[PDB]
Amino acid sequence: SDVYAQEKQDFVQHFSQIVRVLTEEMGHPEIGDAIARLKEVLEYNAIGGKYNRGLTVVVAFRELVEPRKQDADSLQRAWTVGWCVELLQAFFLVADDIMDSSLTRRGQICWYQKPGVGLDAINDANLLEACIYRLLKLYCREQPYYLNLIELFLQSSYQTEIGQTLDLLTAPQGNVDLVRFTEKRYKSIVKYKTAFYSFYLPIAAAMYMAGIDGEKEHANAKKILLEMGEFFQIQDDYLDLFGDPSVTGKIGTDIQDNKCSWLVVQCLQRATPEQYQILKENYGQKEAEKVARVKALYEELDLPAVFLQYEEDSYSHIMALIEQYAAPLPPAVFLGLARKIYK
Amino acid sequence: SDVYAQEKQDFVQHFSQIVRVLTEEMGHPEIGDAIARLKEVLEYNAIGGKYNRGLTVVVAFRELVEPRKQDADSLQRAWTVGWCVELLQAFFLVADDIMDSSLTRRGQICWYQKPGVGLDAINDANLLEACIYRLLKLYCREQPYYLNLIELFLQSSYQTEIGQTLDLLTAPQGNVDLVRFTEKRYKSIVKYKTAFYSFYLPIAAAMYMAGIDGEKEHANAKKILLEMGEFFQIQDDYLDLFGDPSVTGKIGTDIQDNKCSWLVVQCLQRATPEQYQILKENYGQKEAEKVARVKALYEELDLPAVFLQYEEDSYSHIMALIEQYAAPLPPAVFLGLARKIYK
Ligand SMILES: Cc1ccc(-c2cc3c(N[C@@H](Cc4ccccc4)P(=O)(O)O)ncnc3s2)cc1Cl
Ligand SMILES: Cc1ccc(-c2cc3c(N[C@@H](Cc4ccccc4)P(=O)(O)O)ncnc3s2)cc1Cl
Ligand SMILES: Cc1ccc(-c2cc3c(N[C@@H](Cc4ccccc4)P(=O)(O)O)ncnc3s2)cc1Cl
Ligand SMILES: Cc1ccc(-c2cc3c(N[C@@H](Cc4ccccc4)P(=O)(O)O)ncnc3s2)cc1Cl
Repeated sequence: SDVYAQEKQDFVQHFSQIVRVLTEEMGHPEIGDAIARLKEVLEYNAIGGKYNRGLTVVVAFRELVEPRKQDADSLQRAWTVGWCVELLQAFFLVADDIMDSSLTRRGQICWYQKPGVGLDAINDANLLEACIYRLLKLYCREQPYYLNLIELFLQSSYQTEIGQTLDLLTAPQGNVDLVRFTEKRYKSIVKYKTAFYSFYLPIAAAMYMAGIDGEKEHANAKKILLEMGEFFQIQDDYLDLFGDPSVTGKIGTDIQDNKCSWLVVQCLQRATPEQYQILKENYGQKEAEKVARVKALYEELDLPAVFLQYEEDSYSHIMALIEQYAAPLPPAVFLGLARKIYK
Repeated sequence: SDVYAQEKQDFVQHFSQIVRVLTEEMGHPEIGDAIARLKEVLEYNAIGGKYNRGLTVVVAFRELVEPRKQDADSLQRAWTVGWCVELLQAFFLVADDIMDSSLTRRGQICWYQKPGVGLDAINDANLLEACIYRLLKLYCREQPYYLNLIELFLQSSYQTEIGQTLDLLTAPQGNVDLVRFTEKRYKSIVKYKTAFYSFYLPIAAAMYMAGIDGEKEHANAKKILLEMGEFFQIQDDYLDLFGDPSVTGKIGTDIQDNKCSWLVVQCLQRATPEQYQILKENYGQKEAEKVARVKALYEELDLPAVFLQYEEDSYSHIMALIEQYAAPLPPAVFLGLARKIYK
């Protein structure tokens, strides 16, 4: 019994309540059609993932709040904030999929590729962001942690946008970018692109909902959860190329799109001058033959083997960090995450 | 002496302070390059308009706050919130210009058309939105009206996104859309697309900064300022086609892009069955010959003459509304706006 698997059904049943509430703007019929589009956008975009971000809010809330203080209303609010993290994710996916020229995401066609959508998806993305603060207001405005949450969601959006900015600056389309594919850069991107919103946001949200706002207590959780995010994104980079797309649900574009991948960084640290030139001639181009040559060089440098060795050392390191920095929180908050992202 | 013309210089000099403060993330050098991109985005996007939104915050603040309560610090905060409205505008412009396939805006090439930008502009737009809440925090977090402002900016973003959603649903590319070009629809779009953020937001912001949070006092200002926004957008639609682009600064795309324009609505209300078919065969297509045929039909129905007659009746109506609903606020708050948007 994973604490996630158990709390999942109740979380998904709540979604209908989220949608019913964000569409009922019933005293405003003039915008009826727009609420219909909003409903379509949520059903397509916020559904069909494993929900691990939002569930993490709901799990962590159960582990942190004295069970006497778990009234039906307090639960609603945890389900909602969890959903708020999912909406945040759906905002970044919809928009990132346009920017990266993605085909597919979680097994179906990307929202912007659906006929009759295209660049209108920009506006659709923006609405998904809007919906967060509409829910925080409708469910948490009388709560003492309300402002803390609003500030947490916006700070998380700013840091992800900063991370996306680095990702894009490091990966100019059409140009040879290998010079700027460094470890220092790589760590910076993933810290800001992924780690803050995927790991810190959901735990931090639950922490606040439990009246734990201590600056040192948020610093210490952050110190664990950012390293968890670093490993997670390194695995996302690994699976972008070597994953099984009946599992990953998406096609890898990192080579064609010219991304500062963990893989390309590792490959640069190991290449002969000769191998550098294979990579230089083949990386960052839409041609299937050139993406194949890169995968072949990665496999010749046994990077999948280097990834397996990093997944080992990372697990040990992360565990040593939960020793150092979990207290006073139940270690189970952290361990439940580690269980979910190391197979 | 327009109260706007006078307060302008001081407002623009402040911009350098906005940029210095949002880039000084000086204890975070790893994201240096991203702050550089942020700086470029602000200089290109938030500069070269007439600033009327943001100035309206600063004017209204002077008219509403007892001059004893106008300390140097209280001014900084008014300049900042004003700038916050400008950043909001710059967010919607950058993104709307991608969606509408705009060439130019305020006399220069659209940000997304600049070589090496393209769809990365989506992320750039998102950062401009982020910057608002970064400034509200840095300048207003200790103020009693802080939450009121955060809620005001987000509500304004949601209503604009709803309005954009209606605009897009009413204007499907490739299809004949004349059926859905009604007055009821037209008014709904502009209320939500333009009026809330262009008129209500800046006055409402100043009102809050002056401790005026009364529900009836915000209802009454809103009642005036939304009708001002309706007229403003009807004039924006008129100038989209009949404007002087050394004045308007932008090329009109409303015909090619298939927009529920005031012009197309008025034209539909007046056409012979025959003229309907000219419009039906020529509206919503990229071909210069078909956009020319539409302008010719508009000119044959003396719509520019109908626009002049509406600009008359609107001015009278708006003035009768400031009679009814300005109190207890100085009428000058409202009149200063009317002066700025009727020539
Ligand atoms: C979460 C997690 C998931 C998978 C692993 C794996 C480790 C490993 C392995 N490790 C050897 C070392 C190794 C061998 C080949 C390639 C990389 C490392 P060992 O340390 O001698 O057991 N050899 C073959 N397959 C595997 S899978 C470790 C962890 Cl901590
Ligand atoms: C904060 C957070 C963010 C994302 C996740 C995800 C985990 C996961 C997954 N994990 C599987 C395990 C796993 C499979 C392959 C590689 C790594 C872990 P599970 O054990 O079925 O949950 N399999 C597919 N997609 C995802 S997304 C988990 C968390 Cl706690
Ligand atoms: C803010 C503002 C800006 C311009 C106008 C104009 C009105 C008008 C006009 N009005 C005539 C009526 C009219 C004539 C032709 C076309 C439309 C209306 P009138 O009422 O007899 O003076 N005839 C020619 N030119 C103009 S410009 C009115 C307003 Cl209150
Ligand atoms: C809330 C708000 C939003 C936008 C505006 C704008 C006004 C304006 C303008 N007005 C000129 C007058 C004018 C010119 C043509 C048509 C209408 C008014 P001005 O008198 O020089 O300020 N000329 C070009 N662009 C703009 S944008 C003003 C406000 Cl008080």
